Amino acid sequence: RMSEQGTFALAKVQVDSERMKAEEIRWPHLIGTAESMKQDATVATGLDMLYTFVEKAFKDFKVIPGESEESKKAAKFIEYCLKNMEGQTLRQFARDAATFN
Amino acid sequence: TKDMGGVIELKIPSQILNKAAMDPSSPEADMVRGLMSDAANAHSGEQSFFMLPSDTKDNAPQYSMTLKGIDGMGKQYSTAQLISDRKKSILDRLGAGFINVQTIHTQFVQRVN
Repeated sequence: RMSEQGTFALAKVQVDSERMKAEEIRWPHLIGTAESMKQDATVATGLDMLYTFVEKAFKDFKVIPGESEESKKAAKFIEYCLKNMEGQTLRQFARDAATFN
Repeated sequence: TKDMGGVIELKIPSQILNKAAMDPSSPEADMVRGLMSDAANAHSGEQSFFMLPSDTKDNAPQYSMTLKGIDGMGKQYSTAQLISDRKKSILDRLGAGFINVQTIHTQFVQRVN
């Protein structure tokens, strides 16, 4: 029928996963262990090369419109908004977004 | 600089060494001063040789001349490959690691541009 019969269990899947980690890589500590890594010349280099191509991809971006005349007008407005953020560019956003690595 | 392999060592009875130190005008003093200059100039050439007395007082001889060598095993760590690993470690961060032998270096320059 039209009724959920369960939960995603977000609050449990986390609490099992924090135990099954060495204690130097649990949430409140991983922020420090990341920046105390990176200063390894093989770890920095791997991250730097990854960001090199991510920035390249989101530099010459394009907006693909639909077939109707309404979509073409909407696509032009989208391109203006994404290219006119006050003090921000998609390259900066892409290199901030990619920090989940 | 400090790998003194094959250095020349001379053994002389201490009677001659002590007599020279207290009698600067004795025949022992002249021979000691000659050794200090002759041994410094001892190279390999057309007339190099050694002539020593063969007297013996105990199980060991009075006069001897031997060339030293490392009594055991030398160094093991081979510091050459340590440096090569660290050089490639440094250049990789700048994308210019290819000198140790579209590319990585060309893509790195585009980032700065």
